[PDB]
Amino acid sequence: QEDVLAKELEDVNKWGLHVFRIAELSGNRPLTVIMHTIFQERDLLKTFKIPVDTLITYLMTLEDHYHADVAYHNNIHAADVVQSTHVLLSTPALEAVFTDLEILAAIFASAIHDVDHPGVSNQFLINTNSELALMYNDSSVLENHHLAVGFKLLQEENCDIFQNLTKKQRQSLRKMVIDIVLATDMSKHMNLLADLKTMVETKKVTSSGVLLLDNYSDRIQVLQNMVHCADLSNPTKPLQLYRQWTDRIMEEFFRQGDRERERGMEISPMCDKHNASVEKSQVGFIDYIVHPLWETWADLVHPDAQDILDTLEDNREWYQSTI
Amino acid sequence: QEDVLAKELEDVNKWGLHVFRIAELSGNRPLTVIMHTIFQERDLLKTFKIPVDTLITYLMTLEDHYHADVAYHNNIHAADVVQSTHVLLSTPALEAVFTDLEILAAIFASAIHDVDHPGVSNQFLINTNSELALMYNDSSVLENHHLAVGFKLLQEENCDIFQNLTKKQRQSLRKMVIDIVLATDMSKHMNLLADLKTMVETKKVTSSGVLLLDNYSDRIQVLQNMVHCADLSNPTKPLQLYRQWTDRIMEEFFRQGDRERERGMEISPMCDKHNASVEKSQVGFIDYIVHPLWETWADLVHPDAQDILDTLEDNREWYQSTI
Ligand SMILES: CCn1c(=O)c2c(c3ccc(C)nc31)O[C@@](C)(C/C=N/O)C[C@H]2C=C(C)C
Ligand SMILES: CCn1c(=O)c2c(c3ccc(C)nc31)O[C@@](C)(C/C=N/O)C[C@H]2C=C(C)C
Ligand SMILES: [Mg+2]
Ligand SMILES: [Mg+2]
Ligand SMILES: [Zn+2]
Ligand SMILES: [Zn+2]
Repeated sequence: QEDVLAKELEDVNKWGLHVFRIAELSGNRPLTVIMHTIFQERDLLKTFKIPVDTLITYLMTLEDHYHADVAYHNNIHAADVVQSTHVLLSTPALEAVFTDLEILAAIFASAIHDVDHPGVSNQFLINTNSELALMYNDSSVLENHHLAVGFKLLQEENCDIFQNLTKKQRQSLRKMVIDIVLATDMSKHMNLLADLKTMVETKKVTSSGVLLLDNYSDRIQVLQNMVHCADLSNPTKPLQLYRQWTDRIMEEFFRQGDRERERGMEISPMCDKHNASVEKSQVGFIDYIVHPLWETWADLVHPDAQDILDTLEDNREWYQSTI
Repeated sequence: QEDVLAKELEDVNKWGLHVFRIAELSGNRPLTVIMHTIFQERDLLKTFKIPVDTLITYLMTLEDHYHADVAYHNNIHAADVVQSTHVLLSTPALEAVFTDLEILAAIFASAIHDVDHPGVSNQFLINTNSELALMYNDSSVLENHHLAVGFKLLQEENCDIFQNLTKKQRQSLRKMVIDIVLATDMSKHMNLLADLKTMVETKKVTSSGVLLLDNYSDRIQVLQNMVHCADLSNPTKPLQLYRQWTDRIMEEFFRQGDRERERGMEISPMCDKHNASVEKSQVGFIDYIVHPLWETWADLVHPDAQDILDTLEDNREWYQSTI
């Protein structure tokens, strides 16, 4: 009866999980069911003494603060970034290299990293003197808000899934989550990438193949770029998944650019439904953002990202052929 | 008494203005009367078409949101930092350097830079899981809040003192104000001081002897350090002023320390009234913070600030002599 959903969830460790089906089958609860699954799969419930009712309560409360009428930045994208991060943590070239806490931080960060997203960009909120941009002084406006909401919901009744962490564990986790989610701001992508390249060229490895990071500065930079890769992972997924992500982001962009066209603002790139090319935008997005980032990641974890980089370059070739 | 206040306000261009008298003589409105005086002095009402009653209404509303029951971080501190910034802007070595808009930004930023300060530090708000730390993700918690409140109050009835700036002017002013107030976070002090050192070491000057500032980065960095110097200027003031500031910061610190000892927290440095040394903390404050900063600033504007640095060194010696 649920074995449909339970059998899809069987793919939780595979790139290209059937996240849109899992959303439909779970009762529009992909974030809740996928997080629940991923915690079991790595046994985080018993490693950190999380009451299961408390996990589900938090997850469902969290998922509820993702906007169902926002086409891209909703609970499905959160579920997909969670699950993506989860695979990238299990890559050979990085195994047993992060704590149970650093693992908990990256996955919790992925889950909350877009919560309460209103469907419009940081630049839109800035230009419209929004209450959000006023609160956060125009700097990483959305990303600060996702964090603040993600942490605030822990205080709702029976939602504190970190109640049995030590207090310095809670402090360490809190800081890592903030560093990670703030890194999802696209205005930080360029410097985040140069730092990733830097680490790649001066990289160090073991005999079995596993990577050598000695200080927090470098390890959080990897977890940052990791969740950042998961956030920009849509063009690396199988094409039938990627295409649905393209429909959704463009719906959201167009729904934004309409509001910029009433208000009389410059319509943002790719948001003018009357002049944009959906396909050319994907090729540029791949050429200039996704492929530079994922090529560098693939080096860092070489061999491990080749099947992912493979799919990305196929998907790029296909989108180009539609032009 | 209005006569007497008006006489005291003739000293607005002088270091060591008696701000505490002006607080009494103005009916606890030092920030309003000093800001009004300064705007008249620099002719800012005409330059930016600021209606006088709009200015007064904003200043009065902003002053209200400083806590009258907080011994140091109140409207008197705000007026002192405004006035200190006003004098520092008038230094010969900077004549004709900054536009009217940059002058406006620095004075406005000084005015709002501590608004709604609750009398406890950033670390205290972080460690006690405050609503403020939660909103701002433990990063420049107060300084972000001071900015949010200061800009927010412009939208109250008849409070938008910037209503006649161009759009470009408001956008540029807003960014500068944020850059300046975020620089008052003491966690930024070392890097800001290191930058000011470098600038002094590589300093360039026009044929006029005035400091040469090519680009936003150098311009905003000087304005950042200027307001930061004014923020840390109490030990450079005549001793009867300095000593009352010491009484006020130590009272405010001790009360935070009481809250800390109550909660079973470690007491912050200088906040333990059973074990604090008021005199040694002022010597350590000067030696490790205020003199390294003011010595570098004096070098930047040499010789303009020699008398101010002499005073700091005399006051340092005086506090030292009391040990
Ligand atoms: C249409 C192309 N495109 C994007 O332009 C962006 C995508 C994105 C995600 C998926 C797809 C299919 N397409 C995307 O994502 C960003 C908004 C980041 C998303 N965060 O949730 C980053 C954004 C990129 C910028 C503003 C340079
Ligand atoms: C007791 C010595 N002392 C300080 O320690 C500090 C003062 C300060 C201001 C005046 C006097 C007399 N004394 C001060 O100011 C800061 C809190 C900044 C003030 N912002 O309003 C910075 C703070 C310094 C830190 C946390 C290293
Ligand atoms: Mg985001
Ligand atoms: Mg301050
Ligand atoms: Zn995202
Ligand atoms: Zn201050």
